[PDB]
Amino acid sequence: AERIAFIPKLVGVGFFTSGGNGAQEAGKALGIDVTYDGPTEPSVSGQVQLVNNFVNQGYDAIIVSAVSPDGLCPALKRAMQRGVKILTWDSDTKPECRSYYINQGTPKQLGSMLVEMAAHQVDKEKAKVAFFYSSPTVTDQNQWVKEAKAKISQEHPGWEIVTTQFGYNDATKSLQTAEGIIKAYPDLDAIIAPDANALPAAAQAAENLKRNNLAIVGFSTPNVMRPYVQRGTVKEFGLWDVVQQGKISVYVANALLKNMPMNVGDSLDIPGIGKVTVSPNSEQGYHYEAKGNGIVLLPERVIFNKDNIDKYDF
Repeated sequence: AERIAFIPKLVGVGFFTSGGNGAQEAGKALGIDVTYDGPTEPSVSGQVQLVNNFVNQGYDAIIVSAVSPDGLCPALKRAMQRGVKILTWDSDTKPECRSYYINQGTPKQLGSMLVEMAAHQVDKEKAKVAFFYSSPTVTDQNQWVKEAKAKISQEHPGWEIVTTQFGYNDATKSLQTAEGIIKAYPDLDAIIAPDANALPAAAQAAENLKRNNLAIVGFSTPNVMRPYVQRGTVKEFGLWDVVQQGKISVYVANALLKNMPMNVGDSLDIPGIGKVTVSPNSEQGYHYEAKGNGIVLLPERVIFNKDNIDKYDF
């Protein structure tokens, strides 16, 4: 009867495949056919054509992880203007281009995870720390880093951030930068890397240089990190349950399809997950006041270590 599209930044990558799995199973449980499709490469045009096609075929809702905050807006507004329910997950668009953003966590939440992981490992009052991520321009990562650095200055005043460098979402560049950091700061206490490429790069660099006991924390995926965790190079790192994220998105979309829109403050109880609530867009750095528009945060994120890392496959 009703159809939903779940679009990732690209297919063929665990994180997105699993998000799609959570979405599709949620659809089956709700009696709504969910189509999973994305471009072979992360690009605006690759996602836009898919959005336009789903709208043209008469899909009832589209859930997407935006490659660009503005790039999909024209297509998404057209969709909403035609009656299609639009939601975002993982990466959000400008608030006016969707109804709800199924968000893994606010900048303060994610920034806190980074510092809490580092503090768990660091054993010196005057610890030397290095930040290592994508770029000084990437919006989301910089929001997390701004929050992390603030938390460090406020709660761990003895620490010193000795350097902040970037890997530019490039495996080769990331490894090179990581080794440079490790070679230049032999007494470094920790590397905080809130980037999927930067984290594995830092661990690989430590192993390449035979550097021991360096605290290496950040954000990345289970399958990529497992080898480093098994060797002891990385004790902990964070992210979230992408399967549950996909699942939640379909449940929120279902609420809209069932004419039970939720305004900031309203809640929805999802089986196996619990209750989710709509919170203000302002918490993400971009205020936007409108009915049936807001953010739905995951009840929790995940800290992976040797004990629970095998429970996830992406």
